[PDB]
Amino acid sequence: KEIDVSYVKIEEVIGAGEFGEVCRGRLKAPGKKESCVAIKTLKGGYTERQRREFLSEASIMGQFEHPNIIRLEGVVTNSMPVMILTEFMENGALDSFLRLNDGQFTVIQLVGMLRGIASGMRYLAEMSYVHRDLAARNILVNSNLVCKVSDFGLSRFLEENSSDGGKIPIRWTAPEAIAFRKFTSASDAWSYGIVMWEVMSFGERPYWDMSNQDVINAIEQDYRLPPPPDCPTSLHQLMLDCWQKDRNARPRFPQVVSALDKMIRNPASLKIVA
Ligand SMILES: CS(=O)(=O)c1cccc(Nc2nccc(Nc3c(Cl)ccc4c3OCO4)n2)c1
Ligand SMILES: [Mg+2]
Ligand SMILES: [Mg+2]
Ligand SMILES: [Mg+2]
Repeated sequence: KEIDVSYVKIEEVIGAGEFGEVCRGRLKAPGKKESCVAIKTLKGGYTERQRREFLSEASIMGQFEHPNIIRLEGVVTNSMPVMILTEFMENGALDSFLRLNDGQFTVIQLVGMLRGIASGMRYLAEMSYVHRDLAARNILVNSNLVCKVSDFGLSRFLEENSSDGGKIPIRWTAPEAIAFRKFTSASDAWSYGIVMWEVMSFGERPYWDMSNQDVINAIEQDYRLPPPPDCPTSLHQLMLDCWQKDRNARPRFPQVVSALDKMIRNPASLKIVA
């Protein structure tokens, strides 16, 4: 959806993205009430391939409609700067949000966040969309603490292309996906387990100061991240289920959502901690 630039008012720069700024603004179109939007801008000094790469995130987002997937409002392409407009998520990225609020949300709140993420992924998997970069930094959070999946793009990672998407995010990535570049919804399930750990650790870095190769070797040698402080054992076990070496043994997203919904219904089960 092409958005007339006169409909857009940019209010403040709130972030930086790969190709330029991220801003908060307002969108007002004839016949509709004004709404708050995030705006990614792409200014001069870019190649056409880069412009197409930029806008591809819009194309992809525009293919989806789900309350736990960032909603596209439109694009500005017939003037400068080139812009992508989405719904505005007041609390930004989940990892930084949790770090800011370390220890200040209950287990049930955190499980609700995880459920929202899992429902977003359930939807993507149903649509045969493999995310490939599922990580707490790519989950955005609104004023009601609703979590939505962001970061959409289909570019092969640097390792998949010519000898001579960015690099594979090793700490989030399933071992078969690192080794063979086989990215499936089941490798996304591995990543989801990492996101669970991030959330229950209030945004600690997965594997602390281990090197990428240290992480690769540890996982091959049966190491798995331990339960975060005060983490319910049932959640840690769901993480371990997500981190099965055999991708076919991992829960699919409908099962993940089901598991989390049961926890929510039976919050006594979450009292058991190591
Ligand atoms: C807490 S805060 O108000 O300071 C704040 C900081 C950064 C981002 C957001 N909030 C935020 N809300 C929605 C989207 C985005 N970033 C984003 C993505 Cl991830 C992908 C595509 C597009 C985006 O903006 C438009 O096109 N960000 C809010
Ligand atoms: Mg990505
Ligand atoms: Mg990415
Ligand atoms: Mg801590």
